[PDB]
Parts: sequence; C-alpha cells; structure tokens
Amino acid sequence: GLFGAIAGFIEGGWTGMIDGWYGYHHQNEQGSGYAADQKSTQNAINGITNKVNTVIEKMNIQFTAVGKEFNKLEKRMENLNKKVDDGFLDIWTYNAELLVLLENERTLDFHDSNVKNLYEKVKSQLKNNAKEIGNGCFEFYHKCDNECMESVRNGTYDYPKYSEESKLNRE
Amino acid sequence: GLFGAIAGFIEGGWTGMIDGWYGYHHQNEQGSGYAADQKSTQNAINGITNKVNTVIEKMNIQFTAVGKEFNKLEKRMENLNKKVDDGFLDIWTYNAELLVLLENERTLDFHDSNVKNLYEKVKSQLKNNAKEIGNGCFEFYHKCDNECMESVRNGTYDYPKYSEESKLNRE
Amino acid sequence: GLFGAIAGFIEGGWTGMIDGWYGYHHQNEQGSGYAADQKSTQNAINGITNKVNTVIEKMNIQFTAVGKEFNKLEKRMENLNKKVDDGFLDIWTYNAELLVLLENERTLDFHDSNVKNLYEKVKSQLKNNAKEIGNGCFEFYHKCDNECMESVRNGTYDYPKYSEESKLNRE
Amino acid sequence: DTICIGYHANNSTDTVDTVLEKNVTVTHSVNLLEDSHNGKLCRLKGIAPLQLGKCNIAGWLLGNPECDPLLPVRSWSYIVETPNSENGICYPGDFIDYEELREQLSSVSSFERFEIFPKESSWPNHNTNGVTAACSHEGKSSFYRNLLWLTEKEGSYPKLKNSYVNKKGKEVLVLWGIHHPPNSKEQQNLYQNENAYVSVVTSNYNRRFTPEIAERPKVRDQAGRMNYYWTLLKPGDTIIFEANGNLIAPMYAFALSRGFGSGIITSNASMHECNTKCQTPLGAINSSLPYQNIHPVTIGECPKYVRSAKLRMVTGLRNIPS
Amino acid sequence: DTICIGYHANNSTDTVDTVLEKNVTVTHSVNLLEDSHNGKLCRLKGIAPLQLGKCNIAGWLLGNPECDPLLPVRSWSYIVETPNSENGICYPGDFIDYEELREQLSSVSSFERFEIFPKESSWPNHNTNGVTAACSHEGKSSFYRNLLWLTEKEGSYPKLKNSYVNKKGKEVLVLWGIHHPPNSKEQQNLYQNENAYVSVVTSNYNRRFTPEIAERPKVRDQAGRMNYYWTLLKPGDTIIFEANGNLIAPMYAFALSRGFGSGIITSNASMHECNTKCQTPLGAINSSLPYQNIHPVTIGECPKYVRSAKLRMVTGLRNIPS
Amino acid sequence: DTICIGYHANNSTDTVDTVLEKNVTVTHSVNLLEDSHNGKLCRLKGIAPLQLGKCNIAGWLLGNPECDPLLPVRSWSYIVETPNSENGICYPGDFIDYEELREQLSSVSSFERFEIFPKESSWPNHNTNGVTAACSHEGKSSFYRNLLWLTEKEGSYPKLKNSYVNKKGKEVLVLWGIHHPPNSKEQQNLYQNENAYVSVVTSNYNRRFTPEIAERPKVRDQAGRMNYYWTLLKPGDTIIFEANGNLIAPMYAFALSRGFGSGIITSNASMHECNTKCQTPLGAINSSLPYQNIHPVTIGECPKYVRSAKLRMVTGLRNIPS
Amino acid sequence: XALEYFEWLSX
Amino acid sequence: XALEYFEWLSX
Amino acid sequence: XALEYFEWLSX
Ligand SMILES: *[C@@H]1O[C@H](CO)[C@@H](O[C@@H]2O[C@H](CO)[C@@H](O)[C@H](O)[C@H]2NC(C)=O)[C@H](O)[C@H]1NC(C)=O
Ligand SMILES: *[C@@H]1O[C@H](CO)[C@@H](O[C@@H]2O[C@H](CO)[C@@H](O)[C@H](O)[C@H]2NC(C)=O)[C@H](O)[C@H]1NC(C)=O
Ligand SMILES: *[C@@H]1O[C@H](CO)[C@@H](O[C@@H]2O[C@H](CO)[C@@H](O)[C@H](O)[C@H]2NC(C)=O)[C@H](O)[C@H]1NC(C)=O
Ligand SMILES: *[C@@H]1O[C@H](CO)[C@@H](O[C@@H]2O[C@H](CO)[C@@H](O)[C@H](O)[C@H]2NC(C)=O)[C@H](O)[C@H]1NC(C)=O
Ligand SMILES: *[C@@H]1O[C@H](CO)[C@@H](O[C@@H]2O[C@H](CO)[C@@H](O)[C@H](O)[C@H]2NC(C)=O)[C@H](O)[C@H]1NC(C)=O
Ligand SMILES: *[C@@H]1O[C@H](CO)[C@@H](O[C@@H]2O[C@H](CO)[C@@H](O)[C@H](O)[C@H]2NC(C)=O)[C@H](O)[C@H]1NC(C)=O
Ligand SMILES: *[C@@H]1O[C@H](CO)[C@@H](O[C@@H]2O[C@H](CO)[C@@H](O)[C@H](O)[C@H]2NC(C)=O)[C@H](O)[C@H]1NC(C)=O
Ligand SMILES: *[C@@H]1O[C@H](CO)[C@@H](O[C@@H]2O[C@H](CO)[C@@H](O)[C@H](O)[C@H]2NC(C)=O)[C@H](O)[C@H]1NC(C)=O
Ligand SMILES: *[C@@H]1O[C@H](CO)[C@@H](O[C@@H]2O[C@H](CO)[C@@H](O)[C@H](O)[C@H]2NC(C)=O)[C@H](O)[C@H]1NC(C)=O
Ligand SMILES: *[C@@H]1O[C@H](CO)[C@@H](O)[C@H](O)[C@H]1NC(C)=O
Ligand SMILES: *[C@@H]1O[C@H](CO)[C@@H](O)[C@H](O)[C@H]1NC(C)=O
Ligand SMILES: *[C@@H]1O[C@H](CO)[C@@H](O)[C@H](O)[C@H]1NC(C)=O
Ligand SMILES: *[C@@H]1O[C@H](CO)[C@@H](O)[C@H](O)[C@H]1NC(C)=O
Ligand SMILES: *[C@@H]1O[C@H](CO)[C@@H](O)[C@H](O)[C@H]1NC(C)=O
Ligand SMILES: *[C@@H]1O[C@H](CO)[C@@H](O)[C@H](O)[C@H]1NC(C)=O
Repeated sequence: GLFGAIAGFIEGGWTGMIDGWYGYHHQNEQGSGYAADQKSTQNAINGITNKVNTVIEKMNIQFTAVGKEFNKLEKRMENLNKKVDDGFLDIWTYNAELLVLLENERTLDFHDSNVKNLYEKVKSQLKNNAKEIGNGCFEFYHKCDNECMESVRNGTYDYPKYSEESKLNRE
Repeated sequence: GLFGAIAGFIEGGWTGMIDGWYGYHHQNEQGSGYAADQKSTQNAINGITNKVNTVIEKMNIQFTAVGKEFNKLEKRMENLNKKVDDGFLDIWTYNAELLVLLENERTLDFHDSNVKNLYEKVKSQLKNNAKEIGNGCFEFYHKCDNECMESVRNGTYDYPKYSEESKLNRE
Repeated sequence: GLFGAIAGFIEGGWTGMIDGWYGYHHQNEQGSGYAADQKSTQNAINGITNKVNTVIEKMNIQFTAVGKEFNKLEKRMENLNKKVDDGFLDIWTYNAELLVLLENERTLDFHDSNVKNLYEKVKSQLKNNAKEIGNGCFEFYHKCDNECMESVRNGTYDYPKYSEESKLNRE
Repeated sequence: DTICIGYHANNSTDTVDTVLEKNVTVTHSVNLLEDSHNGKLCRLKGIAPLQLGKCNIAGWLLGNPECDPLLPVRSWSYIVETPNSENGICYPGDFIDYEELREQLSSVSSFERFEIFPKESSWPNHNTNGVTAACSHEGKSSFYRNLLWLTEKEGSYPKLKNSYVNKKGKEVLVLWGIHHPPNSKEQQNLYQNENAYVSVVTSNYNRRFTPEIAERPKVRDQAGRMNYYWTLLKPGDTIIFEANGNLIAPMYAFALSRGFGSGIITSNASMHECNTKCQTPLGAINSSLPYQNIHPVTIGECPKYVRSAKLRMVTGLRNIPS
Repeated sequence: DTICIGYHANNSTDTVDTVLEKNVTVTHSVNLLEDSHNGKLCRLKGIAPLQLGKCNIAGWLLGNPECDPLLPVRSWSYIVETPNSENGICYPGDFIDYEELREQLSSVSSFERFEIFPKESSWPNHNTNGVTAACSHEGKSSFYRNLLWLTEKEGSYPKLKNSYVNKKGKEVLVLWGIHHPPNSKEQQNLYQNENAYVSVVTSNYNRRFTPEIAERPKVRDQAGRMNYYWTLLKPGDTIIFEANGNLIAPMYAFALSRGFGSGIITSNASMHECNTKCQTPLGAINSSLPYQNIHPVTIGECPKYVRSAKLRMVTGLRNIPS
Repeated sequence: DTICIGYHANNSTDTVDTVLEKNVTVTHSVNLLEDSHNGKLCRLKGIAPLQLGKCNIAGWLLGNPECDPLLPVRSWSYIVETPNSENGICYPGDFIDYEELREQLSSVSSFERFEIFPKESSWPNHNTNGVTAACSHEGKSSFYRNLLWLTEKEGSYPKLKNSYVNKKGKEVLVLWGIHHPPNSKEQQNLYQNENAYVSVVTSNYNRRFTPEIAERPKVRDQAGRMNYYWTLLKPGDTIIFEANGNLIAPMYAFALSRGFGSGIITSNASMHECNTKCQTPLGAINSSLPYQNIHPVTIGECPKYVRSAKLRMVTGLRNIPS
Repeated sequence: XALEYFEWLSX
Repeated sequence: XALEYFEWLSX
Repeated sequence: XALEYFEWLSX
C-alpha cells in the first residue's frame, strides 16, 4: 500500500477475524484467538459510509429527458441538439469513471493508513516490554493473561506493572 | 488523521501557541514556554496559499450571460436553451462541491503529515538522549537550558555533547 | 514531501544510481557502489504507467467538429451555438488542468511513500545490528561483505548470524 | 506469549479499478451502475401511458380510421409510439409545424376529444360526405375522424363563415386542412371557384390560405395534396373560419391540460400491470443507484445515463486470504 | 526537563466538509461562495443602464405615448425592463422577428433617435393625422411617436414612393407598420383601394405586404390588426418605401452603435448613485470570489453561478482547544 | 562498513506544476499537450480534400464562370473554402436556405455533375442565350454554368412544363433561380407576361414563385434581383418545373453520396503531397496525445481542444542532483 | 444508506 | 491573495 | 504506451 502496512510488512489478512476490519490475534497460556478493534473499525465505517453517501448525493436525480424531432430543413438545429447531448454524456461519463478511480485509491490508502496507525498505537503502548518479531506481531518479555491482553486491546496497558519482569527476561 | 499525528497520539492543539501552526513547548529550570517552528509553518503557508490561488485561478471570470426569448412556435429551441443552461449549471455545481471536498481532505491530511514529519525530525535529532513520554513529548536524560532548547528548535542539536551525562542518567 | 523521505531526512538524490528510481549505496572493505532495488522500481513503473494510460484512455477521440453558419435573422441560434462550444471548452480545460495537477501531487507523494517504505523495510530487516547515522544510512556493528550486502538488498538478511559480533562491537 | 495486529480478509471475488492499479480483489464494495430492467412498459407514479397503437402523433391527431378509437377523455404520464407506425398522414400533404406540436404535446397530461363543429349542421349548403381511397377503412374509402371534407352542394359553394367560442376553461387544440387539387377542372368540380380562399383567425392567430393548383407526382395514388394546420385556442378566445372552397373543416378538437415530467418515446415493449418511478424505451428501471447504462431516454425519476460498463466503488480492504 | 511538539489551536467555530467527515471545526478557512448583494441597480464600469420605465422593448421602439420620452441620444451598459410592463404593443397585431430584434439590441451600446421621414412633408397628398383609442395618452386618442398613419386625403390615396439614404455612418434600425382592416368598407374609407400593397426594399432587404381583410375577435376594442416590421439599414445603403395604402409609415429611426458585455434583464430594483463591475437582477455583486449563488443572470465581470449554499475551503488545521 | 538507501536523480530540467507547489523540476515526465502542426493541407485517411479555389459553396454550386471548372465527378474527405472568396453570388439576390444546404453538404462525400436539362432542347420556343455583366468572364458578359436564363422568343413566352425522373440511384441536388426585374417594362420585354409564375414540385417538395417588381438600390450595377432555390430529389422521385416567365431554369444538377467524418473549413494553407488522420485549418496534426491547443476546428481523429498552454504530467521523482 | 458489515456497528 | 495568519510570514 | 526508463523493466 501507500503506508506499507497492508500487503507490506503485514503480508496477509485474517479470514479468522470476521467481526471487524482491523483487530488483534492473541496467543497465551490460556489459549489463542482473534478479536477485532471496534473503535477504529467504527471510525472507518463512518468515514467510508459518508464518502459513499457523499458520492451518491452529489448526483442529482435525472428527471424527464426525451429526444426532439426536426424536419428536412432543420439539420443544423438537429446536429446542435446532438452536439449538446453527446457533449454532456462525454463529460458525465468522464467525471464518473475518474471520481470512482480516485476515491478507490484514496480508500485503499485510507485502510492502509488505519492499519499502520493501529500498529503504531499498540507499539507505543507496549514500549520495551515486548519485541517486534516482524509481521506486525509482538512477543512479550513477560506473562500476559486474557486480562492483560484486554488491557492492551482497549488502550489501558500498564507498563510499570510488568516493567520489572520484562527487564529481567530481557537481561 | 491519516498520519495519526493530529487528533492521534497528539490529542489536542495548543491555544498557547499563537505565532504559528506547528511548534514546540519547552520546560526546564529557567522556565517553560511555547515557540512555533517558522520553517515548516512557512512551507505549509506557501503550499496552501498556492492551492487556494490555484483554485480561484482555474475558474475564469464569468462574463455577460443573459436569457433569450422565444415565441409560441419555438418551444423546442426554448427547451434546448434550457437544457444547455441547466446542464452547465449541474456540471459546475458538481465540480465545485467535489473539488472543495477533495482539497479539504487533502489539506487536513497535509497538516497531519507535517506534524508527524516535524515530530520524527525532532526524534531523529535527539536519539537516545531523551525518552518518548508519549503525547508527542520528550523527557531529557540531562539538563537542557534555553540555549540547548534553541539548538533543538533550529535543527542544530549536539548529541555527543550531552551523550555522556545522558548515558549516566539512563544507567 | 508528504512522507518526509525525499527532500526530507534524505536530502538529495543519487546521480550515480542510473539503473533505477529507488536503490542502495554500499560501502565495505571490498569497495563501494550503487545498486538499484528492482522490485519497488518495477512496482512504481507499473503503477505510474497504468496511471498515465488511464488518463489518456479516459479521453475519447475527438471526431469531426466543424462550425456552422447563420444568416442575419438567426443571431439567437448563433449565440446559442457559441454558448455551447465555449461552455464545453471551459469545462474541458478546467478538467484537464485540474486532473493533471492532482495526479502530479499524488505521484510525487507516491514516490516519497515508496522511498520511506523501502527505508523502513531495510531498517526492520537490520534491527539492532546496525545504527541509523541519519540521512537514510546504516552503519554496521560488524563486517559486511558483498554477499552480506546482497543478502540485505534482496530481502534475505540473516540477523542471528551476525548477532553475536554486533552485540560485541555494540558493547 | 504473543499478540498480533492484522486486518480483515474474507472470501469475496469483487474486483475494482484504481488509478495506480486495475482489477483489485477487495473484501467489500458497492455497485453504483444499474444495468437491469424488466423490459416492460409500466405505469409512472400511478398513471398509465398513452399508447397510440398503430398510429403516430399525426395519425391520432388527424383521426386515421385504421387506428382503434380511444376513449373521449384520456390522462397519461407519457406518450408511446411504435417504431413501425404504418398509419399516419394517409392523404399526402405537408403537416405544418408538426414537430413544435409534438413538443407542445410533450407537456400535455390529458385530453378531451369533443365535437367543436357538429357535422349536421355547421356547414349548411355544403356536402360533408366527401371520402377518399388513400384514407381507407375496412376496404371502403373513408376519411379522418376529426376532419370534414366540405365540397360543393347542388352546383355551388356558398361562402361559409362559422366560429367557436372556447368555454372549456382550458387550451383547445384545433386542427384543419387545406386541399390542393392537381388541376382547375377538379377545383371547379369540387368548390366551383377557381379563386377560392380560406381564412382562419383568433385573437393571437391569423392566417389565410390559397389553393395552389399543380400537377404533382402520385403519392398514395394521389396527384393532389392536403396541407394540415393547427392552433392553440386560449380559454375564452374565439376561433373563426371563413372560406369559399378547399377547406377541410374541423369537426373534433382537443381540450388540453398541462403537466410536468411527461414526454414522448418510441418503444417496442408492451404494457404490463406494473408500476415504476423511472421508465425507458427498453423497460422500467427500479433502482436508487446514481448511474445507469441502459438508455439515454428516461422519463420520471431516473439515474444519470453514462457509457460506462462498470462503476464499482470499493468500501472494504484489499482482500488477501493467503 | 521536557520538550513537546504540538500544533496550533485557536478559538474559531468555522466548519468545513470533507469526503470522509462532514462538519469539521477548523482554525482557519476561506469562503469561496459570495451570497451578498446591495439590492440596487448600479452603473456598470462607469456607464448607467437604459431604463425603459413603464415600457418594454416593443413599447419603446414603436414609441408608446404613455411612456416618458427619453433623450434623443442615449448610451448604456445594459437594458432594464420592469416585470409589469403594461405599456407595449398598444395597437393589436403581430411584431415580426421581435425576439431576434431583442437579441440585436443586446449588443447595442448607444442609440440616436432622429427624424428619418419628417411628418411635413414626406407624404404629400396623404393625411397624417390618424389616431386611435387603443394607443391613448392623457385620455385623448393618440398614436406611436415613431410611426405615422398615412390615410386618404380628399377622397384619394395616391401611390407614394419615398426613400432614405443612410449617411449616419452607423447601422440604422428602421421600423414600420402594416394595417389590416376588418372589412373592405373601412379599407376603402381609409386607402381607397381594395387592392393595396406596400413595398419595402434596400440592398439586402426585400419585402412586399398585402392588406389581409378579415373579421377578427376584439383585442383592445379593435377588430383590426397592425403587423410591425423592422430592418437594419447598413451605412451608405438606401431604404425605399412604395405604397398605395395600409402603410403605417416610419417617422423616427434609430442610429445604433455596437458594444460588448451588454444585455437585457428584467429587474424590480431601483437605480442608485453607485458603481459595480458585476450586476444581477437582484442587485450588484462586489466580490472577487470565484462563485456566487445569488442569480444565474449576470452582466459584467461576475463569479460563476452555482446552486451551492455553502462552499468553504479549509486552510488551517483541525481545531482542538481541548 | 555502511549502506545507504536513496532515490534516483538525473539531469533533467523538466518542470511540472502541482496543487501545493508550482514549477517543480523532476527526473521524468510526459507531455499530453500537442502544439505542433505542419502547416499543410493534407489528405485525410487517403482521400484528398475538395478545394473550391476562388469560389465559395454558393459560387461553385451555382457555377460561377470565374472559377476553374472541376472534374464532372469528385470525391473528398473535407471541403475547403478560402477566406477571401471573391467569387460567389455574382448576380444580386437572396440564396434561400443556404446555410442548411451547407450543413447538408457537410455530410456529402462525393458528387456527380450531370446535365439534367440539356440546353438544346428542353425549353423549346424560348431563348436560352441570356447573359449578364454582373457574372462576367474574360471581360465578356456571361452567366452561371449550371443555370439557364429562359427569356422570350419571337415576341412570346409560351408556358413550359418539363420534368426529370431521378434514375441515378442517389439523392439529386437541384438548383434553380427566380428573376425579379425592377420594372414592368423589362418584365414584358423579357417574359411578355406581367402575371407570370413558376411552379416547382416533387413528391415531398412544393413551391410556387411570383415575380416581385420593385425598383431596388444598385448592387453590382443591377437594380433587379435573382433569388436562388434548391431541393434534394430522392431516388426514384420526379421533379416538375412549370413556368410562363422569370424562371432561371436548371441545366446541371448534382448526384450526391453520403459519408461520415466530413466537414467544411476556411483555411489559408496549401495542398501538399501528404497524409494525416487529423486536419485543422492551420495544418495537419500527427499526434497520439489526448489534448491539443492548436485549433478548435478539427476533422478526422484528433485530440481534444483546450485553452491550456502547458499540460505536463510527472512520472519520475523530484530531481535533486545536489 | 448503510454499510451493514458487522453486527455491532452503531448505522 | 495572501493568508496573513501570522505576523512574520514572508506573503 | 510504456515508460522505458530503464533497460531491465519488464514493459
Ligand atoms: C479495559 O481493560 C482493562 C484491563 O482489562 C479493564 O480493567 C478490568 O475491568 C474489570 C471489569 O470487568 C475489572 O474487574 C478488572 O479487575 C480490570 N482489570 C484490572 C487491570 O484491574 C477494563 O475494565 C476494560 N474496560 C475499559 C472500557 O477500559
Ligand atoms: C541555532 O541554535 C544554535 C544553538 O543555540 C545557536 O548557536 C548559538 O548562537 C549564538 C549567537 O547568538 C552563540 O553566541 C551561542 O554561543 C550559540 N550556542 C552555541 C551552541 O554555541 C545558533 O546561533 C542558532 N541559529 C542558527 C540559525 O542556527
Ligand atoms: C539473495 O541473496 C542471498 C544472499 O546473498 C543469496 O544467497 C547466495 O546465493 C548464492 C548463489 O549465487 C549462493 O551460492 C551463496 O552461497 C548464497 N549466500 C549464502 C548466504 O549462502 C541468494 O542467492 C540471493 N538470491 C535470491 C533471489 O534470494
Ligand atoms: C463466501 O462468499 C460467498 C458469496 O460469493 C458466500 O456464498 C453464499 O453463501 C450463503 C450462505 O453461506 C448463501 O445463502 C448464498 O446463497 C451464497 N451466495 C451468495 C451470492 O451469497 C459464502 O457463504 C461465503 N463463505 C464464507 C465462508 O464466507
Ligand atoms: C482480474 O482479476 C481476476 C481475479 O478475480 C483474474 O481472473 C483470474 O484469472 C485467471 C486466469 O484465468 C484465473 O486463473 C484466476 O483463477 C482468476 N481469478 C479469479 C478469482 O477469478 C483476471 O485474470 C484479472 N483480469 C485482468 C485483466 O487483470
Ligand atoms: C476568538 O475569535 C473571535 C471571533 O469569533 C474573536 O472575536 C473578535 O474579537 C476582536 C478583538 O478581540 C474584535 O475586534 C471582533 O469584533 C470580535 N469578533 C470578530 C468577528 O472578530 C475573539 O477576539 C477571539 N478571541 C481569542 C482569545 O482568540
Ligand atoms: C456541526 O458542528 C457544530 C459545531 O460547530 C454542531 O453544533 C453543535 O451543536 C450542538 C447541539 O446543538 C451544540 O451543543 C454545540 O454547542 C454546537 N457547537 C457549536 C460550536 O456551535 C452541529 O451540531 C454539527 N452539525 C452536524 C449536523 O454535524
Ligand atoms: C542530460 O540530459 C540531456 C538532455 O537535456 C542529454 O543531452 C543529450 O545527450 C545525448 C547523448 O549524450 C544526445 O544524443 C542528445 O542530442 C542530447 N540532447 C537531448 C535532447 O537528448 C545529456 O546526454 C544528459 N547527460 C547526462 C550525463 O545524463
Ligand atoms: C521555474 O523553475 C526554473 C528552473 O527550471 C527557474 O528558472 C531558473 O531561473 C533562474 C533565474 O533566471 C535561473 O537562475 C535558474 O538558472 C533557472 N533554472 C533553470 C534550471 O533554468 C524559474 O525561475 C522558475 N519559475 C518560476 C516562476 O517559478
Ligand atoms: C423491438 O424492436 C427492436 C428494434 O428497435 C427490434 O430489434 C426487436 O426485434 C423488437 N423486438 C420485439 C420483441 O419486438
Ligand atoms: C424495487 O426494488 C426494491 C429492492 O428490492 C424492492 O423493495 C421493490 O419492491 C421493487 N419495487 C418494485 C415495484 O418492483
Ligand atoms: C420585486 O419583484 C418581485 C417579483 O419578481 C416581487 O416578489 C417583489 O415583491 C418585488 N419587490 C418590490 C420591492 O417591488
Ligand atoms: C467592494 O468591496 C471591497 C472590499 O471591502 C471594498 O474595498 C470596495 O470599496 C467595495 N467597492 C464598492 C464600490 O463598494
Ligand atoms: C493566411 O490567412 C491569415 C488570416 O486568417 C493571415 O493572417 C495570413 O497572413 C495568411 N497567410 C498566408 C501565408 O497567406
Ligand atoms: C507521425 O509521427 C510519428 C512519430 O514520429 C511518425 O512515426 C510518423 O511517421 C508520422 N507520420 C507521418 C505521416 O508523418
């Protein structure tokens, strides 16, 4: 991507995570499991929803537009009418295709950005109590139960609490 | 934001800093205070100014455009004229609203990017003589007077000068 | 740039590197030299090629369009025809200039992003066996021959292999 | 003990195009381009269309006998013509300002066909039994249902001057014809005057017609012509006819009411018992999508027509199940 | 000892819309949509508009007596009509090619009203005292200021043939009328010839008129009509009138000069002692903004009209005082 | 031992504009705006243009003797007129529906000039030697090559009635003229009838003409006029002329074939032995670029015209050789 | 319109 | 036009 | 079209 997250240092997506766009996968003594991050997901949903709605809204309702007829001595007016119709058609096709392309690119880049942001948030929360084993994962220098995992997920990680143990295991 | 700086790991903006868009807030023995970074601010100002000017320039001056009249036996030409006027109006309203939206998004993302860039610049300047206490702040592992703060601000920080003291306090 | 790579913490470009857009410059006992990264370069080439082609394709072929004539008692139809032609002209000039500007900005930002992504990839590959001496360079804490340099370039760096030596020199 | 940060991947095969990369498989998406229609002619917001069947606008307005007669009063949402309208102008001649009349009918929502000048007797001392083979019906020679061929009675064509006062409270479309014989012999044998003239006048309308005698190439086995004319009589106004020959007098006129969002289309489809907010010549579109690539001609509330064959917007992420 | 990196927040309540998020409070912004006007009719780049007062284009050009006479020579930047122009064509009849004439006047910047054919005496042996009640003034029956009703004098209407040579060095708009009596009795009592004709010719113009007698519905208590015609006499060219009845002869013609950026508007506002580069029917716009949602009709250098009710572009940052 | 990550810089001076920053030097770029032309008139997809030389459309169609006669049958891709076409309508008069005829010719790809009514003898008992000084050739008084001035022979102008049946298998453009003498004396001395008339009729066409006598200002030393008329005879149809005076009869008509992508231009350039897919009045464009700022008038497959003076798209990086 | 992609969205 | 947002800009 | 900027591109 543009931010190097999706299809970057995080090679693939999780078919296991079915409850959200972005999230986590924990592994400890109590077991392993997927768990989506609801905040970022909700934000992304709101943004993209507003984008789509915003694209549909910008296009007014096309009311009644029918063709006209011209006799054998009005070829000029006929060709003018055609000029008009064809011109408008060209312009609108252009605008449509272009806008869709642009918004698609910006959308994918937006997702990428969200993933990288989440990763950096987690990283900055954990600091040196864990190590980046690559692929968007962190290996703990201490024991982390489901309560600790939850403390990490919902943005309430306690660094000094495990600081000592982590320092010891880090050696 | 898109880069996770503004409204991200730096939650709020400074009402205290009134002399620039981006900047610093130092705290040492001599006292505390706000001080904007003039370079990045100037760059942003130039860019956005050129953007605005560029948007106003792309729109030509709308010269005299008045309506026309048609008798009871020219309803076709009348409706054609209306088709033209209405079409052009639709197209231009569309273009205006769309462009403004796009440029707004890109603008906010641009500011975010600038803030993150400044932060990373400072971080890369300080290295391991200070620690990230979160919220876009750094706590020094040594004493830093106004001269040192200024050395950091204007991009002339001396790392080996405080390297020893910092290493000692870091222990 | 937008990602702070090009014209950022990497001040200048390499006239020496003539075989690619992004790449490396190594310096060891065996000698020094430039060497472009073919993967990222190829990706960028494909993307931008598709962009350009995509911009040329969106514009249909302008077929025969000639002017019309009107007698002294058809000034209205004449001015209408002019309204149409002028309107379409305005719209298309607008669209052209705007699109070119937007795509240019996005292009430069795309390059910047690619450079930063490559740098981060390398950094994450090397970890703590080398240090960031700034300006997008890394100084090794061990000896690195051409084979090692190549191992870094093509994304196959062996960290535990030099981990010990690096730890020793790091002290 | 480890924790990972990752993104959603599912199983979709939806592909979208971007500026940097075409054809990208993604998890979620939406299509903004409607390409489906029911291929039926439907009611528009509760109002059925006016179908002319075998006739076109001209054929129906003049009253071609080959077309099944409609109800006296009709209300519609849009007008439909069949591509192969074999019944139209059945007696050769030029229909003046026909296209403008079509345009006028495009904003008409209802009509009341009433007898403005009764056959018996608005034209005394004149023959009203004139028929022709060009406008045949059931084999027999016939004539327009709305017009009347005033000829000579007992060797004379007295100058007639009649008038109608519009007390319908709406616009009244009035149509009449002017006959043009090939030679002066027929001119005399029909209207007894080589110097005939027809005068039609209202408040805002004013026109005089003169028989133009000339041998013309056979059209529908007729060397003579018959030019058709029309006018819109404003409410309260009075239309006056005054002629001494060659007048194809009016018999039935139309009381018209104006409406919005109407129009004329040439469709091949058939009427079904259904309803829609958007109608095309190919069929009805039931969609809230912003675009459609079905047909340029649209009646009602419809999406905007484009030439695109695919307009898919991405909402989800880049789908990587690997 | 600590140092922080942060961004500017102030106190603004300015809200802008984006693609991802609507209604975002920001520190700095600019409005590109002008929505204000002074509600006055102003001068355009130093030139005052031509106000027709009670008359419309037709009424002024023909010379309706109910309208206050303008100065002989006038120069303007744009033409203004009042919505309730009760004074126009005061004698019933069709004004031919009126709209094209309006379009011609849209590029005219100045006029000089001069006497092309003096009342006494360009039409000898004819009566020039003809008046009517339909064109009344101060209660009394009157007539157009620019036209003249040539009738019979002493029981005869001699064939007149006069001409004017354009030595003004500019285009000369010439208007005349053709009278159409309801019956032949009045036709004789006015022009003594049942077979009258009017011939108007220049270098490029060529038209002949014939009295069409027909009883027509009363309009302004008149069963007769009066069709109005016009032409643009090129500099150096000669216009020739030649008639034996039914000619509403010209008396005053207009010397015209062409200009750019002019036009016609229908406004309700009043003239004030002010100046502008942009004028709308609602009032003058004084703005350098690229867009405006005030009115589609614009004269001078104006912003582009849109339907938008808000076009605000962000310049500052996302304002977070918290 | 060290390793660096960097980007490409070369030596280009190519500058592009962005939204945030104008005029940025970059390593690689492409120009999408074509601004070059060869200044020549070329063949279009293998077909040479129809050059009228000294004549315009009117002059060529009528057959102005001053213009070098073309080959009987011609095929072209586009029609070219010279800005200073001094040869056109050489006998003063109005060319009716001239512009519509031009528009018709814009979709015509070929013509065959054939003799529809041979000079000797399609008009017996009439003089066909009529000439004039206004249409002079080599000093001598002449006349149109395609028309014929039927006058009186031996003190009489017998009523003529001729007709042509179109068996060419294509549309046949037929042109004729109607003469208008200044006085009745000349009218008698030329056509012997003060009450002349001309009748032209086909299946779909129908028109009658009457000599309008009036003294008109001298144009090309002629106080008389000559209105020119035309029609498109459908394949299989029959055109009939029937007159007793004032008819400028047809002699040569045109068999026409329809084609696409054709048009008319006014160019000053010259024909060269070259070929192109795109042609402008200034010259031929040989480009695959999407835009062009050369000329709005284009014939063939051309880029879209814009007002831009620079459209450069960046492909490479920001060039920093420092 | 709404993107109901997950059952807990707020939409 | 200029954005005079701070008193020291260069504008 | 192709951007032949380097001799080894794949284009
Ligand atoms: C977020 O996570 C923190 C850590 O898991 C949660 O704190 C726990 O909350 C429960 C309530 O069910 C308490 O009984 C536990 O004792 C808490 N753990 C700790 C560290 O004491 C917190 O409840 C979670 N919720 C939010 C919204 O923060
Ligand atoms: C940038 O900051 C560096 C560090 O504060 C400044 O260096 C000081 O400059 C003053 C001049 O007023 C000297 O007298 C001080 O002794 C300097 N401090 C040091 C470290 O010696 C420098 O002047 C500032 N200006 C720029 C543009 O770099
Ligand atoms: C990528 O680099 C790795 C490291 O240089 C290469 O591994 C070498 O490959 C050669 C084959 O020419 C072997 O003979 C060397 O012994 C390898 N070095 C090591 C570490 O054993 C690898 O070949 C390169 N190619 C790819 C595509 O990965
Ligand atoms: C993968 O997506 C496909 C759609 O392409 C799903 O197929 C649908 O499955 C549901 C129930 O499983 C059926 O009701 C539908 O008829 C199927 N087709 C469609 C078009 O929805 C499939 O279920 C999905 N499988 C997984 C594991 O996600
Ligand atoms: C667009 O992407 C589709 C994938 O959706 C490509 O289709 C693949 O086609 C290959 C060759 O037939 C098959 O082996 C794959 O199984 C297809 N994938 C799927 C999921 O259907 C298609 O080739 C792409 N088209 C272009 C031109 O890029
Ligand atoms: C906050 O912004 C408001 C504008 O919404 C400022 O109000 C202005 O204050 C100045 C002087 O303080 C007055 O001259 C103006 O009349 C006020 N209104 C406007 C529209 O400018 C206010 O001053 C600002 N306050 C702070 C602390 O920034
Ligand atoms: C747009 O944002 C404005 C804030 O400018 C919102 O207005 C707020 O409205 C609430 C409810 O009345 C008030 O409590 C706040 O004090 C208002 N804020 C301000 C600063 O005025 C408004 O609700 C938003 N509108 C939408 C539809 O998003
Ligand atoms: C720098 O770019 C310039 C173009 O501006 C190159 O000049 C060309 O050089 C080649 C061969 O060196 C010649 O064939 C061309 O005629 C020159 N002009 C053009 C327009 O191509 C120059 O070679 C480049 N130099 C370097 C070192 O890259
Ligand atoms: C656009 O950039 C060009 C550089 O390409 C600028 O031209 C420079 O002009 C200065 C002043 O004459 C010269 O000293 C430089 O040598 C020129 N550079 C080159 C490479 O030619 C030009 O000034 C810029 N224009 C604007 C308005 O920004
Ligand atoms: C409907 O008309 C179209 C021509 O417009 C023709 O192609 C098609 O065969 C017709 N179909 C039916 C069912 O009549
Ligand atoms: C139109 O489509 C919507 C979507 O299914 C459906 O709810 C509605 O019933 C349809 N309307 C008709 C009249 O078919
Ligand atoms: C001006 O005219 C408008 C109608 O266009 C009317 O609504 C308004 O009342 C008038 N106002 C004044 C002051 O005359
Ligand atoms: C138009 O507005 C500008 C901005 O205040 C002002 O300087 C100028 O005086 C105004 N002009 C007029 C004529 O009102
Ligand atoms: C061609 O015509 C143009 C006018 O359109 C004139 O400016 C130019 O001088 C002419 N050039 C030549 C070579 O005839
Ligand atoms: C048009 O330009 C291309 C690019 O050089 C060239 O290959 C071609 O020969 C040119 N064609 C003509 C007919 O000049």
